[PDB]
Amino acid sequence: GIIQNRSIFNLFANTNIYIFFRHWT
Amino acid sequence: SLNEEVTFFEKAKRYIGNKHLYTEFLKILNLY
Amino acid sequence: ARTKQTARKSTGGKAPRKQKPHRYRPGTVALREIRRYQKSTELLIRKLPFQRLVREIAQDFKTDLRFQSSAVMALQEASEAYLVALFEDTNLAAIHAKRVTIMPKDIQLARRIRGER
Amino acid sequence: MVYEATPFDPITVKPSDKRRVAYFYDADVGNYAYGAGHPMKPHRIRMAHSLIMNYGLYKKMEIYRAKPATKQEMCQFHTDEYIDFLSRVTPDNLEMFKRESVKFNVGDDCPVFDGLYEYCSISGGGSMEGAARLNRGKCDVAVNYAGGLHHAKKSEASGFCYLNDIVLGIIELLRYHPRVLYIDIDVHHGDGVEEAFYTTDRVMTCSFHKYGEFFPGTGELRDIGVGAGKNYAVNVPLRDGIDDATYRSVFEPVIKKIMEWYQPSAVVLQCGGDSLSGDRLGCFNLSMEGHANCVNYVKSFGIPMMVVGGGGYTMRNVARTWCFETGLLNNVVLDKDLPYNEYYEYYGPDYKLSVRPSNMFNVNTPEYLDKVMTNIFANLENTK
Amino acid sequence: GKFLICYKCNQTRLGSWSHPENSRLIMTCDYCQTPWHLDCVPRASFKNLGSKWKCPLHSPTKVYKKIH
Amino acid sequence: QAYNNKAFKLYTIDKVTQSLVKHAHTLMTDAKTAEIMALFVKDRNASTTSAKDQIIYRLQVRSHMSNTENMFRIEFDKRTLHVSIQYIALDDL
Amino acid sequence: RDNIQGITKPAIRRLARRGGVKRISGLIYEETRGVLKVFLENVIRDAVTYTEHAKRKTVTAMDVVYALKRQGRTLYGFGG
Ligand SMILES: [Zn+2]
Ligand SMILES: [Zn+2]
Ligand SMILES: [Zn+2]
Repeated sequence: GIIQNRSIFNLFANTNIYIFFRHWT
Repeated sequence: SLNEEVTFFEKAKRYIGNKHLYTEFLKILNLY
Repeated sequence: ARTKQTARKSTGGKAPRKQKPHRYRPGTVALREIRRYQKSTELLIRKLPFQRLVREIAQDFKTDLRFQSSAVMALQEASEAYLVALFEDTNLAAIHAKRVTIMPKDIQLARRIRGER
Repeated sequence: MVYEATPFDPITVKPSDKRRVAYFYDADVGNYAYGAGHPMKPHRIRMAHSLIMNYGLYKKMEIYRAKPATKQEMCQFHTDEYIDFLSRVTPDNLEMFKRESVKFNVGDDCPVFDGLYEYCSISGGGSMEGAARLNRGKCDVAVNYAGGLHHAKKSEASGFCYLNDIVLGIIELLRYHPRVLYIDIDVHHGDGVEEAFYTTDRVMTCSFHKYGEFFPGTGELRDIGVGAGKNYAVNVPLRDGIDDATYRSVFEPVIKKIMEWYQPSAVVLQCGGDSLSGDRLGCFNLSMEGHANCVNYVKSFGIPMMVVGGGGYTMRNVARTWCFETGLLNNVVLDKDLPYNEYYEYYGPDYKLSVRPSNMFNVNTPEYLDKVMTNIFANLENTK
Repeated sequence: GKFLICYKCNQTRLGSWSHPENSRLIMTCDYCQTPWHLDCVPRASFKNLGSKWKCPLHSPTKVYKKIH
Repeated sequence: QAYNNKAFKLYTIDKVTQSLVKHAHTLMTDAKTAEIMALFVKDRNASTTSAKDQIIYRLQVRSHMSNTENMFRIEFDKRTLHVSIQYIALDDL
Repeated sequence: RDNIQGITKPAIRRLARRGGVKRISGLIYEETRGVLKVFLENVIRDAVTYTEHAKRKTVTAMDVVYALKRQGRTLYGFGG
């Protein structure tokens, strides 16, 4: 189940990085 | 056929949710 | 036949148009709060109402008159000082006539004898 | 699956739909004023007309001064006592009529100015002569901005309206036409016209109005007429801030379905300028293109029509949109550069023909208008 | 502190303040407090004054029936 | 005047950029917050990862902060730069 | 105008309470407000007259205590 040359990248975050990213968007 | 006929009322009660809305639903079915 | 108009409306429906608990005796709390407003030092007229008073009352003498913030505070203080002296004089002219309650007639005499009526 | 979200296409005239246009204007209409603090101004009529003359639109149309209506021509719809009160009341003898002031709703929100009877006579005469010229075939489009009083009723004055001239015009149209369709794009509901023709199938009254807690309160979707007039009174309730694309995607399917279902012989179009953005009392977000697209779309059907101007309480915007609508009826699009008129100082700061929409929320959701147009289309199935 | 779920659509369309046109207006019944969207029951006003607004789920206090 | 009131959302550009700046400042200078971004750095820089790496990265992010906090799965796809954000607050516990 | 009733009935009681008064008639308040305004227009007429003397268009606490000085009463901590 190895996913080589991946294209979908996941960022797991708390409220701080989420609110920072929401302000960026 | 029979099972849906006997199971219609309490599955309707489950779909209604709030007991006040089911009370008014039974009031509607009584007024009919 | 005398008649008068009060509706003051030529047409009706103007809105629909397109255009056990303790109780201290009567008098008991008052002396407790005589002392509260006497040991205290704040100014007893609310600043926003009094500020608005000085603005609305000064406009007729001169148009567009601005007041320094400290200027109205000097007025606030001077007026409270003026009224507490007049009210001591009131209490004195009231206790004169075998009374505890004051009545305006007390303070028209208090002003008349001080020479501003 | 009835409402479709479509962007507002640019207004294009049809060169194969040339219409003889009759213009009804009495130079006096403007010299009347409701009051000092009043929003309704008949002065908007003559600055609209000054834009017609200075655009050179009088060379493509005939200007008429309609004969003012007498007392008993007004009584074709209204009662004798209401017209008798209207023709006799002045601001001087207002105390002599106190019972009639509250009886006929005249004195507050419909004030007594001393040119009231003459203003109503000009409006009613303009509407009736436009309908008469449509009847005899002397013109294909009759333009009369002097009227539009769609709120007036049989024995009352409401909504700054005293003489319901639109009912008189539809009455004059009914003597020669079997089916007359009345379209009201005024932001208020055409309660007087709909109430007048509620029980008849000869007149279909369609109203595109804001329906909230707004004047006149009538205009629920369930109001479809009673008796023989059932499903012959279409009410389209709208929310605040409807823009040009939304209003077009509501107006064009409904009017198209009425056209191919009711099949009228004459059309009366109430062009209320209070549907425009920035109105004093209106709450819509229509630009002048959005207001005039209704007039251009109803012009495409070829039915002999009577363009009658109604509301509009900011004079500049209603004058500009009436000038653009009038120019559209001559199969021309007026350039967005105003000519020099005597009221040029109103149209600042750009002094152009355009009425700019506000950036306020179009709260008319597609689901709500889809349900509204679905029930309207379902009610229209019985009008064949 | 929970979300007022509309009865018919079983959703609350709160919107996002970047697409406020995605927010559907919601009102509550004045009797049983059942929240309804402004589009699920066909309504354009919010019923701010006048009579209390009644949601469609309540049994009528007055009905007319045909004799036939 | 330039945009015919269609640029009203740009009236507070200074305040929103200031708030973004403040959020970045408390983003690096908070305990149990900067190591989450360090784990994001290790996940993004080291490509060719299987699923099991993704779950252990998820619980390793979870173990950094409190048990009552909210997680967010901000998915990015190189093709199309499409950022899907998912709410898994107290869901993987 | 609107602010003359802004001098409220408890405030007048507070002035009276600071003044040692136990019982107060109901008719005290409005004519006491009148006595307050006659005093205010007098003092501010003097203060503003001092203000347009100075080629000025604001009155100052200095001008207030100056008017008070003319009227006879002096206030401290407000300049002067
Ligand atoms: Zn209107
Ligand atoms: Zn819903
Ligand atoms: Zn309810």
